[PDB]
Amino acid sequence: IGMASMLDAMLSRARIDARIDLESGRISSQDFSEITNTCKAIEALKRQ
Amino acid sequence: MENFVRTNFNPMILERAEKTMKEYGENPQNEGNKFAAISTHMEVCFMYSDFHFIDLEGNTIVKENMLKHRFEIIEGQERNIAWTIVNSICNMTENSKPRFLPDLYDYKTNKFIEIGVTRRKVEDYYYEKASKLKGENVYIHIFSFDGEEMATDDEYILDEESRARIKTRLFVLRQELATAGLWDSFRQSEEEEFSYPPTFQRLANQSLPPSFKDYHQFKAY
Amino acid sequence: SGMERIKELMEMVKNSRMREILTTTSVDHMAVIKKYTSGRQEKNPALRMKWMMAMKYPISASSRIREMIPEKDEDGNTLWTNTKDAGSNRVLVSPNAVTWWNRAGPVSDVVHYPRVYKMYFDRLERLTHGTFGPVKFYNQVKVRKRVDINPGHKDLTSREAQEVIMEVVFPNEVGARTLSSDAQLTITKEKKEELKNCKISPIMVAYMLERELVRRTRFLPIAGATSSTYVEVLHLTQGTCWEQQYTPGGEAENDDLDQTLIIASRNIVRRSIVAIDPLASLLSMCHTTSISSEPLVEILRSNPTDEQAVNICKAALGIRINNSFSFGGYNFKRVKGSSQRTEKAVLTGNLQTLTMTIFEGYEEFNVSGKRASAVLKKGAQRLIQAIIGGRTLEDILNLMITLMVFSQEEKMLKAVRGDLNFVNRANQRLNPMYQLLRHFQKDSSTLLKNWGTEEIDPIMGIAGIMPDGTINKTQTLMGVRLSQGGVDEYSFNERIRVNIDKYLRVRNEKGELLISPEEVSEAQGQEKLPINYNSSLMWEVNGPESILTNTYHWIIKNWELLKTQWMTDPTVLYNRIEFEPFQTLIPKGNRAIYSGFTRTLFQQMRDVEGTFDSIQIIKLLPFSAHPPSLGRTQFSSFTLNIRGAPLRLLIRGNSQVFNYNQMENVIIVLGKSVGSPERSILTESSSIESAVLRGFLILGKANSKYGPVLTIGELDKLGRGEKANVLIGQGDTVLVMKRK
Amino acid sequence: RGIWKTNSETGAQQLNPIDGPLPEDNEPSGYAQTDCVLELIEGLDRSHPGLFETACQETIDAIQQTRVDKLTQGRQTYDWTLNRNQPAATALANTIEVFRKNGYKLNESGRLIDFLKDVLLSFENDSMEVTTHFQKKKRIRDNHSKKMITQRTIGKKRVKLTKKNYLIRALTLNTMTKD
Amino acid sequence: AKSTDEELSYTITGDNTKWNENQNPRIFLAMVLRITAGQPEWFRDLLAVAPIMFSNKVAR
RNA sequence: ACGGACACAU
RNA sequence: AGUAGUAACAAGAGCAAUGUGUCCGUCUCUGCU
Ligand SMILES: O=C(O)c1cn(CC2(n3ccc4cccnc43)CCCC2)cc(O)c1=O
Ligand SMILES: [Mg+2]
Ligand SMILES: [Mg+2]
Ligand SMILES: [Mg+2]
Repeated sequence: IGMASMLDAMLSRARIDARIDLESGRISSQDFSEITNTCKAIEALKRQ
Repeated sequence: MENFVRTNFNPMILERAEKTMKEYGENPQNEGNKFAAISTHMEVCFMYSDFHFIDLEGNTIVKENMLKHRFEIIEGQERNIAWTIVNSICNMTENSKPRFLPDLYDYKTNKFIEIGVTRRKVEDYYYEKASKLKGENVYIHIFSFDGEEMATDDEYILDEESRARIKTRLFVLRQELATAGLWDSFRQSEEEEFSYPPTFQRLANQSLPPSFKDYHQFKAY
Repeated sequence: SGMERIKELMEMVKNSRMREILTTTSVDHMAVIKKYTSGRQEKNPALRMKWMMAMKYPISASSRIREMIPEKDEDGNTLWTNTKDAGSNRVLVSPNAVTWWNRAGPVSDVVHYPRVYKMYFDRLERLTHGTFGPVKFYNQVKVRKRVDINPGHKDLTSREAQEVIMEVVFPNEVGARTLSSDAQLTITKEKKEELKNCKISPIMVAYMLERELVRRTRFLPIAGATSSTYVEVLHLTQGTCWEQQYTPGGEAENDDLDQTLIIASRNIVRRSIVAIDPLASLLSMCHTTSISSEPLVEILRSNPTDEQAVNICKAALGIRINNSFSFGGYNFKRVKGSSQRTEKAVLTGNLQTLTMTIFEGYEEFNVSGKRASAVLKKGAQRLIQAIIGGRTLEDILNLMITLMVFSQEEKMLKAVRGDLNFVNRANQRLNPMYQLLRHFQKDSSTLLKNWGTEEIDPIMGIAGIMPDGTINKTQTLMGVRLSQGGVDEYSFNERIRVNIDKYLRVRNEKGELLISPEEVSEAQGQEKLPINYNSSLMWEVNGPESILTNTYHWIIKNWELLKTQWMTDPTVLYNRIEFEPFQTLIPKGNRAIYSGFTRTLFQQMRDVEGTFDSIQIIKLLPFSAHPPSLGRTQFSSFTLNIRGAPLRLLIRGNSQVFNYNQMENVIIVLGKSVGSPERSILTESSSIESAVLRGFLILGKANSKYGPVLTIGELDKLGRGEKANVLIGQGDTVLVMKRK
Repeated sequence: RGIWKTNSETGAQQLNPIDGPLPEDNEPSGYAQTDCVLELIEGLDRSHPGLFETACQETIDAIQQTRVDKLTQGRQTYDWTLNRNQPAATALANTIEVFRKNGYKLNESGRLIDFLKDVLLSFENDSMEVTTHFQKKKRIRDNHSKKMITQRTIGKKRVKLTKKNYLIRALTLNTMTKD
Repeated sequence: AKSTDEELSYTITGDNTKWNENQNPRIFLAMVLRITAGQPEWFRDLLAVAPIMFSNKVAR
């Protein structure tokens, strides 16, 4: 279910998944930063 | 009002406010003071979290611009998105799951935060909010336009500068509601419909037993 | 780590059409665009598979087969071919590739099939270690009813099990809802610990858990046992004319055995009272009866079942009685008083006509089990006084709903709001007393303000409960108080000693009449396990539909023997023990009035020659299995209790119960052919009749040379030499003379 | 023997047999009497008290929680944007696409009743703009039978429906023979 | 069961001639409005749309 | 939940 | 011609509803003892 778009749902899920993985020690800080910057690049495209 | 809110708040705050009003099924021009109150709640929820980081050593810092945020912002997102966030957090930190959707989550103190913004007294709305939220280990924080804020159990996890900046912004917004006159309607404002458009109304009028000229006359009969 | 999917999403967002779709389609609209199909629809897969298997390559598989399966068989078959495109991730595959993999592919040490499909291996273990008895041939009376094809978990319903499955398999996707049971929580923690480090796909895990936890039902025609392990072999165990005796492999279920012990107890109790020694027959039947191929008296020495008819079977043998009955699962133990049951036609709260069964008579109660206690003073439709106890404050509030359903006054029967159908979707009669129970559990505001208040005196040791949830010390509801310590244990949970007599009334060493046979609930449930009353006092399978057919089936084949007993010394014929289980279908006050009518009909067939109807002697004969009365009243039909519904049986002509068929030359009972009586139609089909009316002779069809018409009840003031026209029943009139 | 009228919106000839002359033989008739229908429904309500209210409450609870994708449960649906049958999910996706291209964005909430509000609001649109499947024919030679055949190539094309044409398509039931 | 013994009982095995062609959407409109009597008027207007649309239908 | 097959009525 | 049957195929675009129930599943060849 949902009213947000598929892309917003995917980016929100990717951000919270990377944050929970960084809290649980299952990824590194560089991987967390690279996932968050990939999400910011996708949002830079999605703005246009 | 309408143009007051669109001249006073940031475009992202108004964007999330418009998306929130649309998700709850109401245009911003039909409810203008509710749009202003929603933009107020969103702006306080964003000033609670902006430039507030946790470093690699677990110590909260305040910046201007290799850091991770201290707060996860749950107010503003869609409802199932926010429940995905809340469920993932409750499954990592194995706590109880809140019954209502909160507004923030603090990773440092590991606590869900609820933010209220009032025009009335702080303590009455605070006790009604603590009665509505009775049964959960949330942290309530009520801010007012008057310049007072109430915490939960007189404990503070935010510092002095950020809370003073929130109260400064709320005092400036309250005085801005006075000079354009729209504080009388603001401070004193706290079902399904299905109509027929005119072409379908004429189609309805032509769909009856032959002794009826109106669909509503037949519905009354 | 999650970097690949965000890189792939970046790659897809860089395409313009994909970005427009991902930014304009919501999650709700993705359910619509997921099923978008623009080609022509493929129809007829049976015909298509018939001709596609003549081709070389009917199978489409992924391109990884090019690395796993060679292009050439040892026999020289081509196993796969590349498609007409260039960069397709899909190859066309011959079924010889499937045979090559099954004979020469990589052997795996890890197979997942016995864990995912553990339900079917449970089924095969039940069949392989099962035992077959003989096959008996008789008319199977199946009844269509809702049974379980998957038993599910006992602690869960279907929706609770689906929410447990979502919490176990996909815990971060459950949304707003939580798990609202402690049983859900324990099953969820158990399944989460069981399914750690599983390399199975999560959807297959979810379907495996649905095979384990979700209860499925279907409407099926069942003749025997209805537990879920006897329903899976329903194709093997029953047919239209035969029954295969089968015991499944393994240990039986406890709640299934607890139910079918009660049903087998009530049959043996109800059969026994229409014997000449109701104790010696009950002991003869209890020692031979078996449940799921296990003897009854070995079950009656280890079962904690507290029921009224079970207690007669134990007090006859010598097992000690834990005297209580169960509503809602609580021990409803009586103290003092005595009642008797007789149903009536009362009205309910949703304006529906209901046939309730209300216990008329004073009964003192000590109702207590596992959470609280209650001492209910109660008579006829009157909750007088209930000093109810508890352990926690909230568990008294739910048991307050429990007692006020059992009260059944003229207040709770008319304080029902909502929709409470006492029938189901197949017009099947649900029992009423459990339907008010499951309804008032969450709708309780109509049972707290219609009940009112009653004034009380300030005595210590007593608390109160208001309508609005207030504990009080000045006023409270009618007949309900609140205590603190209550009544202690080891007096309800002691199995006391008793003694039985010749007529099964169970009294203790003091002389409290604790069980009488008149207090046995005369309901016919369907059992979860089969019951073999291997006795000469019963029939093969019990049931009110089976007692009707088997009795008439026995008179028809023994008709050459029974007609001679009917002709001379007829009272030896009426006293047959084959005729005795038929009397459990007749109501109690109707038995002596029916035999007195029937034997009076049978005597007029003898004193008037030529009026011998062998088809009507057969029909009336198992209604004479009782000492008669001298009540000269007229009957047009005899009622018969089958599943609560009183079926009528007409003295003259066919019915839905006893239908003679001239075309087949047969008697049809309840839709089951029970055999040709004697085939003596030419000696039969007379004119004068004598076994329809009491003291009257039907003389042919209707004729108005004698005056007006009468009815069956209005023939009391007649005389000698006087004929008349009477509506005989079923839309016709006959000339009728009251004889000398 | 009923009344004939011309529809003001579609322009069609409509026959009204309701409350018509009572039949005088045993032929099939369509002259149903509205008062007798209302009397029978009133008797059904009288013999079943609380039936209509319970059923209406269940329908009210189900209206508010029904999504648009429930309409994808169907089989072959008449697609008014193509004047042809399509599968139900395809037909719904084409309808939602044409609606949101024309400014009917209530169905973006995902509830079925907002889609129904958009369906009723689209009849006021004076000019619908839909996407149609056209074809481009070309005479080629078949390579395995040496016979000149016609190559059909389907593309998309945007047309403008009128108000009456859209209203006729929105009330159109496509027909076929039951096999 | 709901019969006395002085009663004939006959069963019709019945079909109806041209069932769908002799039904009427205006009668369905009256049925829907009487079933939903005393209900919210948005609900009565929503449930009336399908008989109104079937009263004005065309057949391709 | 979704899909397929079959039956029946329209 | 033939299949067929209220209209078609005999090559040159293959037109599958609604409601209910039951059952199953989860992406260059032709050989039935
Ligand atoms: O949405 C929440 O979680 C939330 C909502 N408010 C109420 C307001 N509000 C915002 C969106 C919304 C939707 C429906 C009803 N009230 C809504 C915010 C200001 C004006 C009303 C207050 C809190 O403190 C919350 O935490
Ligand atoms: Mg909020
Ligand atoms: Mg808030
Ligand atoms: Mg018909």
